[PDB]
Amino acid sequence: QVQLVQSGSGVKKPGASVRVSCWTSEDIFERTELIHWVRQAPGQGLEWIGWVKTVTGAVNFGSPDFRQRVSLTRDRDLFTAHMDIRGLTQGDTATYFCARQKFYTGGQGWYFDLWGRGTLIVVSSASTKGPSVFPLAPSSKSTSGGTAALGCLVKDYFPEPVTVSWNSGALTSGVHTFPAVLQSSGLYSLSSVVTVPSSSLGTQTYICNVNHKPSNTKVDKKVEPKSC
Amino acid sequence: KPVVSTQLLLNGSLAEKEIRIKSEDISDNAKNIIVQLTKPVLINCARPSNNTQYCVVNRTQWNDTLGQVAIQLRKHWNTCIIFNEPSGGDLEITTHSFNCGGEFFYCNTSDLFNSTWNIEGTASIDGTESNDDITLPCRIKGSGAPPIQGVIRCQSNITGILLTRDGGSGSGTCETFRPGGGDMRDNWRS
Amino acid sequence: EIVLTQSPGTLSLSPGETASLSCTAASYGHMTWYQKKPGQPPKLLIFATSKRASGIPDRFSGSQFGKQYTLTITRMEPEDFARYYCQQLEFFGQGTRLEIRRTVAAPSVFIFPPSDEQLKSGTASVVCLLNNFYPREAKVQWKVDNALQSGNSQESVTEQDSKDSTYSLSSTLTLSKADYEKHKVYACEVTHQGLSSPVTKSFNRGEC
Ligand SMILES: *[C@@H]1O[C@H](CO)[C@@H](O)[C@H](O)[C@H]1NC(C)=O
Ligand SMILES: *[C@@H]1O[C@H](CO)[C@@H](O)[C@H](O)[C@H]1NC(C)=O
Ligand SMILES: *[C@@H]1O[C@H](CO)[C@@H](O)[C@H](O)[C@H]1NC(C)=O
Repeated sequence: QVQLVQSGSGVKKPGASVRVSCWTSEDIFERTELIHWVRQAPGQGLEWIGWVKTVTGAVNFGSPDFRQRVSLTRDRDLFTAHMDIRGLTQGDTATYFCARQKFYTGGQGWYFDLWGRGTLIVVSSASTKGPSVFPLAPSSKSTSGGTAALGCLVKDYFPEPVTVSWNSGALTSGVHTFPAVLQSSGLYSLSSVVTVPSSSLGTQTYICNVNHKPSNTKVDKKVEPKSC
Repeated sequence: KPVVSTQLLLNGSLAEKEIRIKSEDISDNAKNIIVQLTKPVLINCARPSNNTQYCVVNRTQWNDTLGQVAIQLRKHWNTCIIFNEPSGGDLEITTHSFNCGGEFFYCNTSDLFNSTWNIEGTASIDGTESNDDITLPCRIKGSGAPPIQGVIRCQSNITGILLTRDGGSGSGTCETFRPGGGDMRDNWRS
Repeated sequence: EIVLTQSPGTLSLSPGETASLSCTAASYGHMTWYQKKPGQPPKLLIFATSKRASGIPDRFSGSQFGKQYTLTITRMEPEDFARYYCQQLEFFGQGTRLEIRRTVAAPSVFIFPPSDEQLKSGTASVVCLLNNFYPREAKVQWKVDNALQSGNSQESVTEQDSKDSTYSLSSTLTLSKADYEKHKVYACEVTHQGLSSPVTKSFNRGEC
């Protein structure tokens, strides 16, 4: 279908600035009265940042803070909106969306039919670092009711994301890869577990496959029961 | 692509007995707020020499005008009303952009829109030291055009104002207004 | 101030049954509705208050009563389970989430002592796995020599499973290597609706 095309994601130092762009097809930009910018912090709602008019370049904002630190511009020739944020802070770590308002008569409300895929901006002080991958082996050592649980703890990596799969993909069932969590260090951490028939170990091997492209860090890690 | 949008409307129709606030939806901050004055404020612009242009507007008549406008806005939002210069935009909505005896003038309007009218009519925060009518600095637009050895003079009546109203929440107890705008197709019905 | 209050925050149904979300506005104003799945942008559902966006099934429906604007989804199909948002001009509601309703199922619990080689580096992580439970609300307390810890645990939850409609949770107690050695017994106590009394899984250092 029809897309609003959005500029790429970044990982920015606190205090630094950032431009997110949004462009589209002439036929579409012509039918467009306003381009709105909407953000979504993680585990949060949609927050309205502001708008720019395509015809006059007029603007408006959802908050004084925004009006101070955010600039909305357009190039009618390139059918393009730009959003510029300055003096970034952790409170700005969010996914930013551009979104479209067709020309409308007052009193219809605000409706946004087209939306960009959304740009993730991460504001953090930490440098790029590869995860260390520790194995959670068959626990007590077994068991909880004729079934064992095992997995990998992917610890201390930045920035997101990492992918984790099992047996190079053949094991998809019973897998649970959890949401990453953000430690106080500034680094992320992630668990992936899998529950398997406890009498299948010794008969089958369980290798977690971890990939972290920002570090070019790829690691296959075998999980086996305790030596004792 | 002609941009029909402005800050001040000149030499247009006047409302009959009081100011009129018009909008396709007043609650919609994205829709234009048009002000139709009832008694017009005169604005005289001129160019004495090279690199010297400005406009003059009586300060008192203007400020008294702004007040009467802030009361009409208060019929929709009963609080302190603020005017302020726009946070961004192209020339047409960032300045008073007009034709003066041929030339293209553009003057900034920062002193036309810088005030706060509190809940009681009493308005502006400081008692004013300046007694003189208001001076808007202008510039001309090229275009490399050969020099004009005349005194340029033009006389227009200010008829109305075009406004967008701030949105969001952290803004305080006030509704703030700026001379922004979108295009003005579909504006003349009454 | 509040202009929009969206409710409920979570609504549990089976496919087939009909869902209605509501959005109560402080001021009359045409209400807009969106669908939203993670990693996807919002999908426009309804605008004006009753108008249906292009290419949007007949089962979505925008109503109004007084200042209460509602969205109704009449014959729930599997794809409709997602978060929904209302928007009145520049303001968005806090969003309702549609979840699949199943029977209560208690978690199975597993505890994992830290890695041999993780311990070498100087840090220890104890993980606790709450598996395949419903409803979603579940509580994990750490205890060490029976002293209820705090500020050490990080917590994370899967989304609702494709097929059994359950949830799983992972809690990670992190301690400096030297802290770890001091105490003997490590346990995580789990409370859930499906457990009549709270469950504990323990282990101690050295023992396998
Ligand atoms: C305002 O007065 C001027 C004086 O020259 C006049 O030209 C103009 O027509 C008047 N405004 C209107 C609305 O006619
Ligand atoms: C005004 O000054 C001279 C007059 O000869 C003219 O050539 C020059 O371009 C003007 N200055 C400008 C446009 O800044
Ligand atoms: C404009 O200001 C002047 C100050 O010179 C004042 O005399 C006059 O009253 C004002 N204009 C009117 C009469 O509205």
